[PDB]
Amino acid sequence: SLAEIRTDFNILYSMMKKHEEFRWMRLRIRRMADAWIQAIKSLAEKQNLEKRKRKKVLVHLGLLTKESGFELVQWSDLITSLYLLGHDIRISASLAELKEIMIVELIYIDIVGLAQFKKTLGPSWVHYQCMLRVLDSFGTEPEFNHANYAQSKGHKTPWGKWNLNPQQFYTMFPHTPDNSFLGFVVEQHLKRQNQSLVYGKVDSFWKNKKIYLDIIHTYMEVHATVYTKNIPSYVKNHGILSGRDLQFLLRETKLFVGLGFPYEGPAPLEAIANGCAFLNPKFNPPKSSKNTDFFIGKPTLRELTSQHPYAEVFIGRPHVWTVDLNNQEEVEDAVKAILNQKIEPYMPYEFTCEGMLQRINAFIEKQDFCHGQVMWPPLSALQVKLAEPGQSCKQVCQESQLICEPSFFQHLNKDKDMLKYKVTCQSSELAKDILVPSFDPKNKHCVFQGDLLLFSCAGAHPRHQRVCPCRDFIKGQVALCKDCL
Ligand SMILES: CC(=O)N[C@H]1[C@H](O[C@@H]2[C@@H](OC[C@H]3O[C@@H](O)[C@@H](O)[C@@H](O)[C@@H]3O)O[C@H](CS)[C@@H](O)[C@@H]2O)O[C@H](CO)[C@@H](O)[C@@H]1O
Repeated sequence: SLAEIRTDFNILYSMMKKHEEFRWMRLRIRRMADAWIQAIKSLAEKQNLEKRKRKKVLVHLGLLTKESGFELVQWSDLITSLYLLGHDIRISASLAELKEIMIVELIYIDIVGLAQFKKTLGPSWVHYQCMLRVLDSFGTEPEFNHANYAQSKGHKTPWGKWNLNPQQFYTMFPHTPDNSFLGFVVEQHLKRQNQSLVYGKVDSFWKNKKIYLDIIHTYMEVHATVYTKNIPSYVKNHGILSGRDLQFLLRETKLFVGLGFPYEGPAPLEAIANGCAFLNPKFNPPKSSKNTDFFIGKPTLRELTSQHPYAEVFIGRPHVWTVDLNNQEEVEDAVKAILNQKIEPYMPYEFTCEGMLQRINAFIEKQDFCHGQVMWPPLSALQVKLAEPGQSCKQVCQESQLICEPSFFQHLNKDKDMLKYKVTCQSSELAKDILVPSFDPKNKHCVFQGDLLLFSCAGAHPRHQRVCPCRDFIKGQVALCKDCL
């Protein structure tokens, strides 16, 4: 009944072949087989992976059911990680298989599949909800997760209102510390020219970018991989390329040119992994559900400061140049600096096979939401910081090379507890608000949280200071504190 790491993928191929939609993921795993097997072996050498309980795991892809009416790289890398860790995976892609499978101990599912889960099981779905790990690309902030609080704000979300522990939501990039960062692996299939490659397979992505692209064209060739109105005539199109052929072109390319869309994708990381610089359009104002139709109705008010905020903040220069495209002299300076500077290929640790294996194994072994409030990460990692007015708990932790840990909020929510962190409450009141525990420096006063489901890393107090729980993290592995293994 103990998990045994796997080093042969034959059983995984037979599992994935039962679903036609995984055809190209089976091809991707076969390419990445050696990288996966070397990573699981390396993880078993660096950490004690013995005596782990074998878990029966449901993986329900709601987006693949025909009832949804409706991405897959994350699912495959999650399934592969579970498989290599030795767990018992039951893949579901319809209401029928979901009914049959529903002895289960972990449920990976998307929000669309979650509504199918609630309907298939009826009221006893809440009996299982602490086992849910909800793949939610753009993240869910507590303001939208708390159904009654969402109504009080007027939030119209088809995606929120689920009243889960917000750490049960698993995001595509570490942009929402209220959630868990699941991510994926950037596949690496493997002389550089004065040429750029535009990020964008759709011609409509190129509208209005002529002035922008003309600046780059002054210094480099402009290449593309497009399916042609908005494409300048000087663009050297390559057509659609296999992933392997795309990476050879990336090794030939100095600059990967972002157009502003799509947001938060894997392609910039794959460019950087092959020695490309990424020109990352900066957004003023930042784009969110409040001002961008692409984000309308998302269960979050997160603001994207650029096309790829992860690349902007967690990678940065010299690999990522975040520039407002209207600042033509700044764009000229960036393209020119990238022209002579030699950058070496860079891949963040958390987006490698071993990084994800370590991350997902820690989540499986340490994340427990079935006994009320949480005890992992350990309290030892708690580093308290006070955010300034207009600053969120996410920001005050990030600026100090830490990250907000929502499970620590419970330890900063009363008078006596605040003494340990050098904040003296002459007087205290309680509020049900995502912005508390708030501190009042100009006047003694503390406001504590009256609804524990409203603990929120996101959100900035407009007048007061926020008491913010931060934690360290293993370098290149934002999801794990140093003592979290
Ligand atoms: C795969 C993925 O990223 N899913 C996230 C989802 O992303 C949106 C989703 O929209 C699908 C479908 O949704 C219906 O409600 C209608 O609005 C349809 O018009 C729409 O096509 O998937 C597409 C990619 S196919 C993506 O572009 C959408 O943004 O968003 C939710 C909420 O943030 C997230 O939880 C899912 O993980």
